[PDB]
Amino acid sequence: SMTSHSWLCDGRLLCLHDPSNKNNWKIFRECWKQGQPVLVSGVHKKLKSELWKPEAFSQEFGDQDVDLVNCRNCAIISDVKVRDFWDGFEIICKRLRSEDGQPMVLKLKDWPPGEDFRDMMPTRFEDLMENLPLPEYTKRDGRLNLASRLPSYFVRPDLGPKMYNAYGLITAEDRRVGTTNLHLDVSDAVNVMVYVGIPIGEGAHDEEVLKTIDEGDADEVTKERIHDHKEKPGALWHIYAAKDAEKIRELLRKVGEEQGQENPPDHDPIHDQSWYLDQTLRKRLYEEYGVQGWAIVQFLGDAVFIPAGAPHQVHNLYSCIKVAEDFVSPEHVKHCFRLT
Ligand SMILES: C[C@H]1CC[C@@H](NCc2ccc3c(c2)OCO3)C1
Ligand SMILES: [Cl-]
Ligand SMILES: [Cl-]
Ligand SMILES: [Cl-]
Ligand SMILES: [Cl-]
Ligand SMILES: [Mn+2]
Repeated sequence: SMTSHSWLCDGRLLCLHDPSNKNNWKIFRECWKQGQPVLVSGVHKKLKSELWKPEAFSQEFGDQDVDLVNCRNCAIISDVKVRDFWDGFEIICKRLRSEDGQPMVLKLKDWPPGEDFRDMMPTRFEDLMENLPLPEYTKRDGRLNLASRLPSYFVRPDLGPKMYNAYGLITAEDRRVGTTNLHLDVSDAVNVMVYVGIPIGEGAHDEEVLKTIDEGDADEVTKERIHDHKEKPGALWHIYAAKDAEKIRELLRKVGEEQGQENPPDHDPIHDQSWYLDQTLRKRLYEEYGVQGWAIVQFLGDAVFIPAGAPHQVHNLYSCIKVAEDFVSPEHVKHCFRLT
């Protein structure tokens, strides 16, 4: 039967089922005030699917100049065409190759650039902004979004949204690499999965994805969404409460020192955006510092709500297109205030 919601992460994560239900705020605001992330499923059913295909981005924008990132080693591929990324999104035989002759796992950096999404793609902008869940929080002028209402004593978010496009990580060695490294944002965010590309050429890549979810600490109900309903899984997230950020900085200062890094005692390993917490580091955070997080598998059409101040990392299972909007809820405005 249709239901309003369910629970993931053994009851620690709210999952809302109807993205446009006018009563969602009643269930949402209790979890949100406690500093929890929230998942909302089904947003893809609200969107115009033809506006979110990799072949359309390549056809319309393919002659623009861009930089890419090699996810395996963080090398920058400078001043190539955006079609060189999009044409290898699902077809592995078309990807740019490293020296070793393997196809690369690539991220498209800062595209559309800065605040230009709305000017470059007005039809995409309308389709996303009219279908975001919890619209009193997430719309530019919603009643519970303080972004446009705050003085300069507060850090305000850039005009959005921002697009996040990257290939899926493939090998057993790739299990320890991030698509986006561990970082935090001083604003709240909603991140929507608008497209998942499961490739062909090295297609049959199914079983390394199951060992990644399992070792990723995903709950038993999340493992049912794969085997039972055959939904498309895009990305594995780990999110930590804002109150645990300093304990995570202490762990990463100790590990950087063990690995022979020579850092001052106050340097900030989260702001540096240089770490991905693999299975070894996640277990050390739990055992040695007492910190538990949320392991979240984002499927096609899932919207992840990330609280201001919460450290988070992202690992693409398959090729993903994500679109995110920043906002300033009243529950978390202390995180962007400039005076301590
Ligand atoms: C705009 C910047 C000025 C200081 C920074 N805010 C630090 C902060 C405040 C409150 C917290 C917290 C961290 O962790 C839990 O509660 C943001
Ligand atoms: Cl908080
Ligand atoms: Cl458009
Ligand atoms: Cl709302
Ligand atoms: Cl990163
Ligand atoms: Mn982020």
